[PDB]
Amino acid sequence: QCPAPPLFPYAKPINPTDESTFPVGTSLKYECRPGYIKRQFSITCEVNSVWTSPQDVCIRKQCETPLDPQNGIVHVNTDIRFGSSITYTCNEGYRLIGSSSAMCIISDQSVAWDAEAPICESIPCEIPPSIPNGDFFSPNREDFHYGMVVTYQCNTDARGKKLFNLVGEPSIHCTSIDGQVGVWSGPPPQCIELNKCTPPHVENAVIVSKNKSLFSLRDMVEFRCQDGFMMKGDSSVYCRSLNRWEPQLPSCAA
Repeated sequence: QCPAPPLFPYAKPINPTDESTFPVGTSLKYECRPGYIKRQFSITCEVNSVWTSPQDVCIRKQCETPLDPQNGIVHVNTDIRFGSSITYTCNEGYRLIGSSSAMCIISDQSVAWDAEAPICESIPCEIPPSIPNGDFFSPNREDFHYGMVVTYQCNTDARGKKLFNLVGEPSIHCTSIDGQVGVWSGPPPQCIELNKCTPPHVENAVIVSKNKSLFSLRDMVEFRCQDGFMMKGDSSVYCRSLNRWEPQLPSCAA
């Protein structure tokens, strides 16, 4: 009263023969297919004319233990057996080279990852910017990677004495915004002559006096707060030594 056995995706019959009718109590010899741990078993035709195979008879074969790449991680979403997949990511300051994923597939008479694990390499940087009248200090002057810091310094005169004022942040570091290209954290500083002041900025104010690309000692700057802003400090300031202003730069508060 049993029909022909089911067509199992995980198993095949050891000795298939031409037939389509089996009485209850009939046992047939089956085998696990490629990608499953080798096992020979029996399927039985039960009293209700339905075929029953033993529970968890065919176990999917395991692929090699994945490792986390150095400076990266391996992500096991299900397991490390036949048909499953793994993905890889690199850590902050590193970029992936190779395959970001692998699948556990049939390889010859066993199973294997259809891709090799990737490399997570340090994000490189271009040489930091050149600045007129100064330079940066580095043990390696032409090799930069994520995290590295460079400090700039102004050139001295022919007698080794201070000749310029270093204006702005003296240090910058190799970073990345996209996790692929290395960028310097900010702009390099400027090396300004000792009798000069760089153009002053006061938020929510305009200069009403003559603007200059660069000011000289005792040059005056007059500021005006924008509409609806209140002034704190004197509106007229003069260029001092060390890129300073006397009185100090004013402020505009809403």
